[PDB]
Amino acid sequence: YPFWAQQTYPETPREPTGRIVCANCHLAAKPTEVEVPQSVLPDTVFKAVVKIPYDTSVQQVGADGSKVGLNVGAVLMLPEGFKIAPEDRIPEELKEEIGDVYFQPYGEDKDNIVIVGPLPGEQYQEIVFPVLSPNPANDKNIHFGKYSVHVGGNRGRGQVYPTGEKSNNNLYSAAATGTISKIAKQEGEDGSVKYLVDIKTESGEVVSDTIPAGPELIVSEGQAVTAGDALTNNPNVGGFGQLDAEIVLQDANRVGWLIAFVALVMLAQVMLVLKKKQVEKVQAAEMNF
Amino acid sequence: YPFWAQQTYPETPREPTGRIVCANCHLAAKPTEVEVPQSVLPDTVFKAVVKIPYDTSVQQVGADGSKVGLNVGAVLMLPEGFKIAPEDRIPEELKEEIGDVYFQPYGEDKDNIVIVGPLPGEQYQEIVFPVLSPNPANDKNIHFGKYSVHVGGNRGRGQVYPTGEKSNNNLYSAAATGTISKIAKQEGEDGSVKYLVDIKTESGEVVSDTIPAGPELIVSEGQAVTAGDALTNNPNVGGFGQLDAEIVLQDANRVGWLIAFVALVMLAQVMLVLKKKQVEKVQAAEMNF
Amino acid sequence: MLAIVAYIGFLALFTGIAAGLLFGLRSAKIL
Amino acid sequence: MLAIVAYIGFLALFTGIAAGLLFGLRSAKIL
Amino acid sequence: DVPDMGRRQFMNLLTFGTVTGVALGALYPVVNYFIPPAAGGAGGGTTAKDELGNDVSVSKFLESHNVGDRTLVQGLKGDPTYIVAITDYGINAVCTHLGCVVPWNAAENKFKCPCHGSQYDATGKVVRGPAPKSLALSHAKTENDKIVLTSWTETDFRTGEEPWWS
Amino acid sequence: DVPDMGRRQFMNLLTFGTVTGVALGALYPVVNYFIPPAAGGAGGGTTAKDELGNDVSVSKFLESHNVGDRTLVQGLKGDPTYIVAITDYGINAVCTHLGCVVPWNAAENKFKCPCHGSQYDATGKVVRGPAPKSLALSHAKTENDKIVLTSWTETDFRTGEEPWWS
Amino acid sequence: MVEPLLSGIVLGLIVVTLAGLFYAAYKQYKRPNELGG
Amino acid sequence: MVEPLLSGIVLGLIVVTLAGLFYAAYKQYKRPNELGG
Amino acid sequence: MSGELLNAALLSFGLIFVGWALGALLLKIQGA
Amino acid sequence: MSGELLNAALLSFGLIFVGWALGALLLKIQGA
Amino acid sequence: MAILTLGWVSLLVVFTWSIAMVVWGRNGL
Amino acid sequence: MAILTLGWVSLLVVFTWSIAMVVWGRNGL
Amino acid sequence: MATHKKPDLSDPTLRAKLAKGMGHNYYGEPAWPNDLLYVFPIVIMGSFACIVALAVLDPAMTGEPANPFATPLEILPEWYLYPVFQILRSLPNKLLGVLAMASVPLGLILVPFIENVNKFQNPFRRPVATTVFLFGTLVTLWLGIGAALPLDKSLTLGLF
Amino acid sequence: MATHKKPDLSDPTLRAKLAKGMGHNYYGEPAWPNDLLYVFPIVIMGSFACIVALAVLDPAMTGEPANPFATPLEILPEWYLYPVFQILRSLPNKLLGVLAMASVPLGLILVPFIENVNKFQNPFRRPVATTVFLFGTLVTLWLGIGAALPLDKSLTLGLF
Amino acid sequence: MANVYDWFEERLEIQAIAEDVTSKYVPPHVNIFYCLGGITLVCFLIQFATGFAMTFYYKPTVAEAYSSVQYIMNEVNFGWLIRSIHRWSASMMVLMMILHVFRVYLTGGFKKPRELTWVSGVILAVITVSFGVTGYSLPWDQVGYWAVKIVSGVPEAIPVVGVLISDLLRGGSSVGQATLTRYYSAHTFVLPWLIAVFMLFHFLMIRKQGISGPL
Amino acid sequence: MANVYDWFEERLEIQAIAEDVTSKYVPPHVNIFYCLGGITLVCFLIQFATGFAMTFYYKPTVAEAYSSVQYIMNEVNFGWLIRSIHRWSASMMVLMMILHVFRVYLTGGFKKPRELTWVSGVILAVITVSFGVTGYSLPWDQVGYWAVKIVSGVPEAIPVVGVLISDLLRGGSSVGQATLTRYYSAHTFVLPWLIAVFMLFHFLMIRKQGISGPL
Ligand code: HEM
Ligand code: HEM
Ligand code: HEM
Repeated sequence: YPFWAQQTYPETPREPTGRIVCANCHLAAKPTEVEVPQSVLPDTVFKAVVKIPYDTSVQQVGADGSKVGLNVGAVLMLPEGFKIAPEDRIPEELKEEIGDVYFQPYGEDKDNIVIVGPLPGEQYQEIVFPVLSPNPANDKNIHFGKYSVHVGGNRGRGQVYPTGEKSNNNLYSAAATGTISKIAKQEGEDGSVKYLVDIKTESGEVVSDTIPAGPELIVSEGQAVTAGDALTNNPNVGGFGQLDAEIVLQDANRVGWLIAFVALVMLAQVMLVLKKKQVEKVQAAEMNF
Repeated sequence: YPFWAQQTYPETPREPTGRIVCANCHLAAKPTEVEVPQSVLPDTVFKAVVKIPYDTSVQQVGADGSKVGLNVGAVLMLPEGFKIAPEDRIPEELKEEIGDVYFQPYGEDKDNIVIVGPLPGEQYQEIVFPVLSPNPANDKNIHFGKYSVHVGGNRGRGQVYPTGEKSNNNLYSAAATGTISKIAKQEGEDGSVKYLVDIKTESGEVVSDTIPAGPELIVSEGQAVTAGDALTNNPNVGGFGQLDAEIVLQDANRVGWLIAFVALVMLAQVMLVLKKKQVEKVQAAEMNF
Repeated sequence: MLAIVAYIGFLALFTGIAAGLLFGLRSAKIL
Repeated sequence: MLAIVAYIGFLALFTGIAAGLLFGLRSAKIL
Repeated sequence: DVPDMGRRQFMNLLTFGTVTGVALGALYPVVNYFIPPAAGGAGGGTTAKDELGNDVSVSKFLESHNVGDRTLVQGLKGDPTYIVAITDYGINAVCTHLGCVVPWNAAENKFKCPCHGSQYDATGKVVRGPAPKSLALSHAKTENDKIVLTSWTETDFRTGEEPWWS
Repeated sequence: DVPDMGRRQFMNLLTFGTVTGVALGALYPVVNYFIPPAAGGAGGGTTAKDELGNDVSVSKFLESHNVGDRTLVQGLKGDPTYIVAITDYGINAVCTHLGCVVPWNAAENKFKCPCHGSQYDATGKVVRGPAPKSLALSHAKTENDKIVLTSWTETDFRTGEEPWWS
Repeated sequence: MVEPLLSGIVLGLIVVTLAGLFYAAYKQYKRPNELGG
Repeated sequence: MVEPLLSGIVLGLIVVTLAGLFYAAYKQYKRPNELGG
Repeated sequence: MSGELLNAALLSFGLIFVGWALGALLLKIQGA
Repeated sequence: MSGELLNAALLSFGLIFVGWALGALLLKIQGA
Repeated sequence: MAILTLGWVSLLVVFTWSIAMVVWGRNGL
Repeated sequence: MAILTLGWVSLLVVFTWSIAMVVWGRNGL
Repeated sequence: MATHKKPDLSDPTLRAKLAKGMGHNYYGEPAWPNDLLYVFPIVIMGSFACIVALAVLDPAMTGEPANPFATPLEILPEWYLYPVFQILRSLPNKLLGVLAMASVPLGLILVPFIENVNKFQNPFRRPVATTVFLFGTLVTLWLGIGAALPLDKSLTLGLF
Repeated sequence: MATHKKPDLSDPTLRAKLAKGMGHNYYGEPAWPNDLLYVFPIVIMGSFACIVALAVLDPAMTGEPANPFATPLEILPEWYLYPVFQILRSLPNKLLGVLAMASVPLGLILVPFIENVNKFQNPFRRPVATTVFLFGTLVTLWLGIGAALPLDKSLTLGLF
Repeated sequence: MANVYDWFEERLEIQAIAEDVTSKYVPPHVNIFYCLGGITLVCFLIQFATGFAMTFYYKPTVAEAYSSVQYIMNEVNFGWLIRSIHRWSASMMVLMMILHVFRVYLTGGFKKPRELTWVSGVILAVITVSFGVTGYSLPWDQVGYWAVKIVSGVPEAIPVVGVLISDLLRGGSSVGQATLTRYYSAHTFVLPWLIAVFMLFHFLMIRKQGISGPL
Repeated sequence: MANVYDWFEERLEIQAIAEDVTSKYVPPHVNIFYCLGGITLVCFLIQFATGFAMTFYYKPTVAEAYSSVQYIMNEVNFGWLIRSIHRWSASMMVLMMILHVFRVYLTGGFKKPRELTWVSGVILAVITVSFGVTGYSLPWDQVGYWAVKIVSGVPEAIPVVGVLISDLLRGGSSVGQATLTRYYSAHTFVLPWLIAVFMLFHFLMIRKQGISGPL
């Protein structure tokens, strides 16, 4: 969950390599997209869309053993001064597009780093962010220019809890070398389905492993298998994806003067062409070239 | 005295401006000279001469009132690694030239900053320093090159003691504005000759000053003189002087290869001239130029 | 849309000025 | 002293080589 | 039938005039680019730094920086400025002749330029030497534990009539 | 009577040969000047620095720099080197393919190059990816409270036969 | 970093230019200019 | 800083050169070369 | 980010012909 | 430091004539 | 945000116009 | 310290020799 | 219409030039006022304006301070170095890579010495060359696009 | 002896040159092998060797780190700036100083336009100029030495 | 005025230059694609100008490089313009040069009289690319720094001189201050002199031999 | 080999250059003092070389300038040589140029056909002196720093543009990093391009008009 990111990784969800900390637990990779505008004027509300698509009719393994749908979540890292728009500055069209989304900041004053926790993956395949651009005119460490936008999107359950123990949404290997004896399927009083294992063979060792049911089994009975043989299947149908984008915090005055200069250039070009034409007439008459 | 320099100014006798701290108390300026060689090979004993000339037959005012001769003293600031030569590395000729001189360092490890305290000004008009050049070959922060040498030379008594009170070897002004009344010449039981003063005139003030005899008097009796009128004469016949010099800590191998390269140049030059001569003969014969 | 219109318009206007300036300057017998 | 001697000597030696090389190369009919 | 010299030169003026416009437009930002950015000119100036470009603290200055104090401090325009129970004016130390830092002498009650021997007051008025005008003055008011400096607008308290650097 | 072509070319060889000597003498120091000064090559190398180019202390490292430690340290030739109860060898982190720093994964017991996906051992032997040879190894002995590093002369304990960087 | 606008301009202009070069080469193959070859 | 060796070379060479220039100018005044003037 | 690439490609390819045509046009309207 | 200046002056002035003379010499000994 | 669009438009206009002007001025290609 | 003197001597020799060689090679001045 | 001067084929100095491959500045439209003074400024200002436009609408990014201990994900040079970079990260033999790299300019240096076998300029008149060029061009663009994608899907562009 | 080619005074193109002040590369000793190839290297190597010699025997000093709070005693530019510096520290009027400074190159720029009143080259044939030059030269050397000394003893050099 | 022109004409010989210039002609087969080389030059001139401009604020030091670039973008008047132009024009120069090469090649213009012009052009291309490589890493950001760190390794492969070449290009055994220094010298001193010499040749030959013939 | 020379001759036209070169002659009145200009050039070429060399180690930053100079003297192979040569040759260049001026003036060679050659020469002298002023303070020692600090004040005197000129030359209201940066750009970028252009003119004129006549 995006809030587990900020729990384990309080400073930033981005490591110095540009890898988003999310990937430390969401171990498979699916595609994530972003739509930002190429440029925005200062003090303007614009839309950033984060797309987390997955096959809607495929289902995942739930915490117990079930086969449930999946949730979407994303971190959006914006440039300095950028932040989620106040509700009274968002137009209506945009309001309807956003849905029931609880934008939180990653930490105090980290207003440009925006977490978006679990959302039902069937109405939020794409997440709409209403963002308000800052303004160089009345904030002296915000300057016009082009800045990065980092995006981290996930669908589906993770693989590691904050505590460091695996979830039921991954693979399970074999402990040591040797022939497996019994694959018993005992249980406690609280949690439901579990599965035991045993090994041995040759002078030494009688060890055992238990697998939280939910994935699947693909093992027969009794095989001289070494350390780390895939005895599971992979239940994971989700994944995490990163992107980078760029946004230009643009100044209207820059662009105004550009249009003006471009116009001057084109005029000057007409002038020169017409001047050539005058000379072409003079040369035809007075043969002296 | 050079040792008062190190008392008041322990870190260095040179201020960041290049002014030698000596001048803070020896307030008049006479010429000082230095003789160093332009270059020295490493691990070599060479002679630095510091010249502090003054008119030998003119005399100065002593501490009491007397008319005595004067003493010479100097600080010699050498480059890093440079230092006074060990006695067993100084040749004989040089030993005889040095006399009874007590080279001290300015402080621990400051071996290149060399103090030379009071010497009778009639045998030490010039002070000979036996100095040993360091050696880049076996000391990794000594490098061949050209470095400054700073020199500070004084003759005659100073003007300010370490405590901050004037000596009897300067001028004495008047305290306040007004007519001087009595110039009485009382004395205590310990020190000998002294001289009183008084002022006043108009509504307010009756103040007085005492002058340590030794200088001279040039005042009549009763004058409406303001604040700071010269009522003394200046007894000082000495002075302090600064110089800078440069020394090249040179490498014989550099110079060897230079001589070799210079020789190659001259040969090459002969060759070219002779070659021209051959062409001059060819051109005379076959007229085709 | 606005892009397309503005593009066509900017070029139309300047083709306008090109032509206008051609005949205009021919009229005053400069070209 | 050593300076003066070395100077005169260095130049003498090289005037030597200049002359020597002139006639020497004339002798072998190169010049 | 064919444009004469008058009409060709008129096309030249019209055509190369417009080209010159483009050139000047392109040259405008360039000229400006070379003129150094403004020294954050919001107030009349800001904080005084020590020999390392940090900041002076008035608590540590009056504690330990000369008895009968006169210490060099980086002031307005980077300039080394003397601060003299903290005095309400700073004395700019750049001697008006050619710009050497002027060391203070408590013994003679004067600043003396060592470069060509010009001297100033306890305030900073010229008494002699080749230096024409007097040493510059600024405002020195304490805000927080630090010294803030602003430029001297009003008339000189030592000349009478309006400053040369005003 | 007049020197022939043979004798002119011989004067050319003699004359311009000597000139070439002067040129080469002048060129000698120049060529050498451009070759960077030696990296103080007295021992086999010296002290390891942290992320700021200071120095690591083994007392503060083992105190607080990862449980089941594997931390990047500036080693021989400036190179970021992994130090793994302090281990007697350093692992050079520059993946043998093209030279990306290889992050450590405790979960898979492998170093993985993120550039083109090559992996290494807990020691540093290649198991896969485009990277040809294995990660470089150095000596890591503690002297004072600081870590001193020297180059690996002897054979690889993971290949058997003499190193590629030896 | 892969700049889409730049790369587009690169790919775009490389193609039009290669095209117009062959076009221009053809124009003169089917109708030679004086001294054509 | 006043470098005595450099300053010497400056003063030295300025004088010899000024001298030899006037000498050379004279040589051609008292005996003009072809086209002399 | 490849719809934007192809957008820039298409345009920088296609705008040439618009410029060309517009140049050709101006030549006709002048009487070449 | 002005005995060294005049030393450099005298020498750089005077060494020219030595060079000149020595050049003149070589010209005589060659048969100009 | 209209100005942002007109901005890009002007780039596309100079590009086109620059070609036009060359073709016109030098009679083709 | 003889080498230190021969060092300066060589400067004075090239200077002189350079003049000599020019005068000789180009027949005067 | 236009302005035109025809080749004076009676001047032996022009003829001698043409024979040698070079008399082509001697005839055509006048290089001076016509081209240099009137249209060159057009091209100068036009290219200047495109560049300035792109500079305003899409200014330079500044990155993040370099960090010697953290390698980015995605680590490309500039576009014109993509093909060379591709070659350089996909050949296992490093020496082989350096050589293939070196072979771009050295190969191109040899082009005129290889195609001097004839005096044809027109590409339609030299189908072997036009083919080889097109082949290299296409291989270049191929390797260029290849560099932006994962290695494992590059030597095929992820399409088969 | 030497090698010599006399002025071909029959060639109208040389004559037209001489008339204009310039036919002087047309006669003398051959510029090529003689001068350029044989003696130029001599002068090049010779000057190179003097410089190298001085560089070894008297290497560059490095000073002490700059200190914005402590002005040296003695604060000169390089020797060739002594005369200008002298002027600049002894005129009370700063503007006047800048102008006198500016007047060195601007004055020198005017020399050929002032001395074009005749076509004489020889200094013995132009005593007004030779005098003015000598005067300026001497005033320069005067101001140059002047800069090394205290101000108060400079405008007299401390000799009267 | 008193005739200022005749003064200059008499010694500069303007008229001969004018006569020489107006004696040249552009043949019919020379189309718009024959502009590409000149456009390449324009791009470089823009580089020369804006690059020079930036040397008044850029600082080639690991402590200061990155933030001087920041300073140029945020604080210097039109800094952002100057730098963005330099960035884009760097790319345009390389693009146009490729387009130029296309035109040269598909026009046969590299043949018999003109192969040194082609050889000089190839050198120009290597030079230009070197400008690019060097400039790219001057901001000392993550991108530019990691672009040097990969290429600086490449020359090691070469059998005997490989490590030396690598050490020369990077100023020691690894990337650092020496690398930035050398790269800065390369980008602002060596490469501008080298490109000027080879462009000078390239153009002199072109001017000597004129354009190639019609296809 | 297959005749490599005839290949180059045919397109470079070596023979014409050779003919042109060997068609020049040096008249009798041209003495040793006519070497002084060429010696000035030699000194500058030595500056170009050794100066370039030093840009591979010098760092134009107040934190690093002084100690990089130290690094050059103490650590770089032959650093001390390179720098001392640059130091001495800087002085020799200015000396020889003065000697050159003497020869030009006392030889009347600046007259009618040749006054632009003299005017360009005066510009060359101002340029050269500027090299000197700028280089002098690059070590950022006490000497060089205090030499800038005095001159940087001078332009203030000028009535309307004075403070602007001063601010432009020093990069702000006082000497500091901006000053060193600008001076470094001046010394290693602007002045070498400017001197090359004016030397190029100076020499082209000389070559055009030949030496002046006998006195
Ligand atoms: C900002 C980065 C992160 C994002 C966007 C994210 C996203 C999500 C989302 C959307 C879900 C719900 C999916 C579903 O149930 O269908 C989820 C669940 C989960 N997340 Fe994350 N997460 C992030 C960080 C982390 C971190 C740092 C960890 C590990 C410490 C983690 C571990 C897990 C686990 C184990 C689950 C499954 C919970 C369960 O059903 O038992 N996530 N995450
Ligand atoms: C290294 C720098 C110094 C040198 C070379 C120096 C030299 C000398 C010499 C040679 C004398 C004896 C002269 C004579 O009696 O004929 C002397 C005496 C004196 N010095 Fe210094 N001195 C130095 C530093 C100082 C300082 C820092 C002070 C002040 C604190 C000072 C104050 C005096 C005074 C007041 C006398 C006269 C003593 C008396 O006869 O009562 N000197 N000095
Ligand atoms: C024997 C010593 C020298 C003498 C007598 C001398 C004399 C001359 C003369 C007479 C000219 C004008 C050429 C003409 O009339 O066409 C000239 C020009 C020139 N010299 Fe020297 N020179 C000497 C040494 C040098 C050296 C050592 C160089 C170093 C490269 C040099 C470089 C030049 C240059 C670049 C020109 C420009 C004019 C031209 O190229 O024609 N000279 N010199």
